[PDB]
Amino acid sequence: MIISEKNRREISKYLFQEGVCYAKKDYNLAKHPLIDVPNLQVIKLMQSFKSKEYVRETFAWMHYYWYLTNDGIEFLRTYLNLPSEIVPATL
Amino acid sequence: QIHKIRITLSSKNVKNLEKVCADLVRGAKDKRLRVKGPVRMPTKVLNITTRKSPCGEGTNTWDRFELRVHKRVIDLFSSADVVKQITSITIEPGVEVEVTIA
Amino acid sequence: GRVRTKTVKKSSRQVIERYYSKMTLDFHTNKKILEEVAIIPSKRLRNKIAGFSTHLMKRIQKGPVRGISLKLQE
Amino acid sequence: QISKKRKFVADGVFFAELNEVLTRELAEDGYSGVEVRVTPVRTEIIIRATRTQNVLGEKGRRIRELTSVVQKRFKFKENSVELYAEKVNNRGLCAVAQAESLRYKLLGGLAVRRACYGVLRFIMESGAKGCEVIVSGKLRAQRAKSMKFKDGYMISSGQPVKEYIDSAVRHILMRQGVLGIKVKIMLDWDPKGKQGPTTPLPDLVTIHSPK
Amino acid sequence: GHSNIWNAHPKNYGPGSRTCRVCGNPHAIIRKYGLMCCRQCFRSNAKEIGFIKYR
Amino acid sequence: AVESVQCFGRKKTAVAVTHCKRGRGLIKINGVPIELVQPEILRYKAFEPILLLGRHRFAGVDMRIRVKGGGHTSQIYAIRQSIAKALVAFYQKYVDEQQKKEIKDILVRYDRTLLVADPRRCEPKKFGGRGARARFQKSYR
Amino acid sequence: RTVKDVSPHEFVKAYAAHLKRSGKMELPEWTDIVKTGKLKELAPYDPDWYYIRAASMARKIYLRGGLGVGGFRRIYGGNQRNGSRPRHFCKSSGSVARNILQQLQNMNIVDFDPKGGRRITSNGQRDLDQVAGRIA
Amino acid sequence: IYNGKTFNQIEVKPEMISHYLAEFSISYKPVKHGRPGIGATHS
RNA sequence: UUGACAGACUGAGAGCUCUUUCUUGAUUCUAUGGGUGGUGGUGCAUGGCCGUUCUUAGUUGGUGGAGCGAUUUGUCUGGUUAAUUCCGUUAACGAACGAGACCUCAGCCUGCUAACUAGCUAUGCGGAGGUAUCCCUUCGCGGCCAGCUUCUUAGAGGGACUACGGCCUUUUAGGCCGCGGAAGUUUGAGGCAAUAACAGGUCUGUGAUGCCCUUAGAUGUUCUGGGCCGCACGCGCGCUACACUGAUGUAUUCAACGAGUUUAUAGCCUUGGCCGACAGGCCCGGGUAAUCUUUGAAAUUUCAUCGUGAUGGGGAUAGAUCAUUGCAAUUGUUGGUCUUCAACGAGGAAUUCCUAGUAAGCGCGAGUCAUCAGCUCGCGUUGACUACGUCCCUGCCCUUUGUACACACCG
Ligand SMILES: [K+]
Ligand SMILES: [K+]
Ligand SMILES: [K+]
Ligand SMILES: [K+]
Ligand SMILES: [K+]
Ligand SMILES: [K+]
Ligand SMILES: [K+]
Ligand SMILES: [K+]
Ligand SMILES: [Mg+2]
Ligand SMILES: [Mg+2]
Ligand SMILES: [Mg+2]
Ligand SMILES: [Mg+2]
Ligand SMILES: [Mg+2]
Ligand SMILES: [Mg+2]
Ligand SMILES: [Mg+2]
Ligand SMILES: [Mg+2]
Ligand SMILES: [Mg+2]
Ligand SMILES: [Mg+2]
Ligand SMILES: [Mg+2]
Ligand SMILES: [Mg+2]
Ligand SMILES: [Mg+2]
Ligand SMILES: [Mg+2]
Ligand SMILES: [Mg+2]
Ligand SMILES: [Zn+2]
Repeated sequence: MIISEKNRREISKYLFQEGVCYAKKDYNLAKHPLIDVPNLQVIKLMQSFKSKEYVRETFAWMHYYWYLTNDGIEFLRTYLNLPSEIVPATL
Repeated sequence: QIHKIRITLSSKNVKNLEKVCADLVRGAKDKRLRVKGPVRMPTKVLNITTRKSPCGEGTNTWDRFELRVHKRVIDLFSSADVVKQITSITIEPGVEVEVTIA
Repeated sequence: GRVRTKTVKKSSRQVIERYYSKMTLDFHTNKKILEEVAIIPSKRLRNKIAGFSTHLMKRIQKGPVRGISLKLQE
Repeated sequence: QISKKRKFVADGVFFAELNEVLTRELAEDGYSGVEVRVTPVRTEIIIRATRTQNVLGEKGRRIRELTSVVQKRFKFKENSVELYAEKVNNRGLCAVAQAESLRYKLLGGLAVRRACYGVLRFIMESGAKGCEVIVSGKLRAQRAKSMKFKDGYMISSGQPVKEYIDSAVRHILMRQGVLGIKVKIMLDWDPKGKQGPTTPLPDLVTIHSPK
Repeated sequence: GHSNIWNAHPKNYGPGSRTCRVCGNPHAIIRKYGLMCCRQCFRSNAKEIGFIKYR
Repeated sequence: AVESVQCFGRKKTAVAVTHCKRGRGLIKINGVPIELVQPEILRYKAFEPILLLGRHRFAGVDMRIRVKGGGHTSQIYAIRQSIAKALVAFYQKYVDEQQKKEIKDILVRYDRTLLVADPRRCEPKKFGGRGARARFQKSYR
Repeated sequence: RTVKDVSPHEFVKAYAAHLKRSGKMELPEWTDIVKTGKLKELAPYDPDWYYIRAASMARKIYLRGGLGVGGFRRIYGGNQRNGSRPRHFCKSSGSVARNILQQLQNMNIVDFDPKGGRRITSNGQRDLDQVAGRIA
Repeated sequence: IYNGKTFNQIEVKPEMISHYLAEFSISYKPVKHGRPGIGATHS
């Protein structure tokens, strides 16, 4: 899916800073409740991350639940150019 | 430094609500405070009647689902600090306690 | 109809067997005795057992009753 | 500022949704159930499982992730909802745990009869008055059939069922279709109430021994 | 599709503006007390929600 | 010390309470004389407790009756029951027990409902029909 | 002797006659053309229906002192036939009630209750009581 | 005027003012009844 | 590789596409695998759920007894019960399910606890009437130091056990009648509800699901429009009637179960005031609720008109016109005003439900709901006739007996 660079940066930043993220299955929602990006782009970016094992996806009662993995943490650290010391708030 | 403190207790379990009301009343009495109540409001019976079948086949049978909400009112004539101390006692789950003035 | 089930009959028989000394021919005193000397989950069951025990005591006063073994009678 | 009716209904809906979310997330980890306790400016959620090591993870990373995602999804105030993992006492007396164990055994290729008999024996050796396990679906053939395993006491009618019977239902996704597993465990009277109902059966009369 | 066309039809009311919060189906929604669950999902989750059958 | 009693009559959902106290013998319902009670046809039921005991026995008590709930017939029945019970109680508590027993026997010999409430109530309706027992019309073809 | 001690029908007739004789009422021009409610099929049979309605409304206000226009619409409503569909309750005309209340207020029989609605004045109590007393 | 399948042709006349364009483009074909089929009677 | 001004194209301020050429920057495009979605097929591949067999009383081990065995006894001649409920008889003895017990609602408590979000009583003041001071009747307002809980609410308990009396019955289990009692059909009504089954329904409730189909010119998704409602006809559940035990117009006055807001000028229930014939509109406000809507129905009661005339019964059909909901009302959304005034005069063969606060009549609340109830789920008001028996019809349970049936007589 075509995603603006700023939107992808914001999504990745939020995911790494928090380590978890949810999303209601609403493709046409204007903005994600926690992220300024539209809901569809957040859902599809998380699906892309899950497809290559960067995140774990759980679905229940029309909602998504994404949890970052070690490979996902490494990818986000490399891509965001953050120092190795900084880690997701969950740890 | 005396005020009519209003305490409203709501719960789905009669036993826990009654025990909490009794504990609050005994705590207020132990401090020589004036207690009015507990006043039992009429029970609220939420009712939902839905068809048993997940489809349209068979005899139309219905499930009567009720959720009962019990509410109690207690009035104490004392200051805010003493009522706050009294309400600090342990409260079992399922009982909601709200404290207000008048 | 009003036919006492197996539970009521067995409870009345055992209670009379074990506490014949304190039994009376009055239903209310019998139900108080049952409350004292037995654990009955329901008040209705306690009342039924007390009534059948009173009936059994009335029968026993006349003479022997099959299924009840009283030490004094034997 | 909503009415009491809507408040209680929302509380029930939140409990149901949280239970479903935990069941979906903690399937393999084992999830007997959850309990929600509400306190002034603090809500406590306790997770019951047979394997709390998996639920917590290493240094509580998994439980922290669950707490964060629950707080974000349910709009809870930060540092206001916290999760706890507790051991389930007598897991053999929990219908959900036994159903999950049977699901795991069946998914591993174990024969249905052997797994069901083992579950029944484990339940009975755990102090259960009785138990019943039903397996339904396509077993050994394209024609669906039901398998019933039973031992001990069991009641099915009246009010005491709601307290003396613990039951669960689970689906197993096999290669050729879904398998339906039902676990029904009859508890035993417990004066303390920890391991069973604190009420005797309606038709149980006990006579104290005379002096 | 075009932003002004894709999903542009108003959905402020009617069965198409509401769905089951559990399964997302738009049919047989129980709106009483704010449950917003379809009758099947509600009948499945009634015990957890706190609804009891007395008669 | 005031000399008064308060007895209630019941019929379906109708509840009537009679306030009986020492007085000149007036009977009023909701501030209206008992002679104007509606419907006019049920005035006989309303007056039955008085027509059996005669007006003289009511000559020393003031009766004020408040009624609520139910319908037009149930309210009348509850009112008459309350009047009977209130008079019986007043005679029991402030008059010789012998006269109280006499009036109670006179009232009971005519109709037992004058002092004992009728326990009949509406039966809840069951799904599958419009009424408690009536079921929907069945068709086979 | 007060209104409570007389039959409502006889008192209504007497008070309607008294109100008509008073001459202080100003009947609207549409009294002879309007029905008393949407649920009615025909206009009132009695040419003096306005005075009778005013007397009944005054008696109601005398008994209870917090009634408004909607309350009187409910009081004088009833079943509405719908042809081949079942009947349901229907409210009565509100303009008639408002006009009658205003006219009664103009005569000092009722005034505005502080809590809302209308309340009987002392003059109204005296007038109704005298009318009831003269009925005998 | 589209009727769901085709654009029906009309010319606006003075007598049609204050009417909807739907009123002059019938969306259904008027029914002409053929002989009843199997299962019409014996119900 | 995206987006887009203008013109054309288009149902269309869809750059959808074309002409004209600007912007953007590896996020995509092309191809191969692999996915994803599908109210797509398969309920005769399935899970779960529900209905039915089946509202009846029925069902199964262990150890013993019988049989070569399938099987059988237990689980029964009899009496009794709503009951495989009991008493008993007994090659059976002990048990486990169903039934009962259980739990919810209703019916009694002048006995307990407690009520300014419920009331009563007396008092103080005030209005009205009566002899008008004092007295009597009726209304309105305050007393958190006036009293109290009969009336209302809801917690704990009590209460019925056929307890007692007369008969019948095996000195049993039990049954009929009767005083008393709130209650003597299991007090009434429900919820729950066994073993074994159906190729009964549901893949169109489910991010339940196997396999098959499709997967970009899509069976995915979205937008516009239409249809699901189309009308020679047949059938099912219903609403309105055929009238005077009535219709209409006045006057009159008695419920219960319930439901209600994002406060934004304001969203839900809406009081009060004003405007209007109605439908509706405007303005102050109350209620997240025993606090406000809620001071909360009709049938009915009461007095007049009508007068046996398809008539002032009936309200189908249709014309004109006015409002409200909605983005949109045409194929009338619904609701008002005037006008039109069809069949129908009690309904053939057939056929449904029902035994007491029941049937029937009467209305009310909720679900669906922006707007629409002749439907369903509940609620109350008025309130009956007949029977309290039987196996004739239609079926069900048990026993005996016949069978060439076992897909089980639709054999
Ligand atoms: K099935
Ligand atoms: K055997
Ligand atoms: K499928
Ligand atoms: K659905
Ligand atoms: K027969
Ligand atoms: K039988
Ligand atoms: K033969
Ligand atoms: K045979
Ligand atoms: Mg049982
Ligand atoms: Mg039962
Ligand atoms: Mg589709
Ligand atoms: Mg099937
Ligand atoms: Mg054997
Ligand atoms: Mg056998
Ligand atoms: Mg009381
Ligand atoms: Mg089939
Ligand atoms: Mg259709
Ligand atoms: Mg039907
Ligand atoms: Mg009323
Ligand atoms: Mg006519
Ligand atoms: Mg007519
Ligand atoms: Mg419609
Ligand atoms: Mg429908
Ligand atoms: Zn659902």
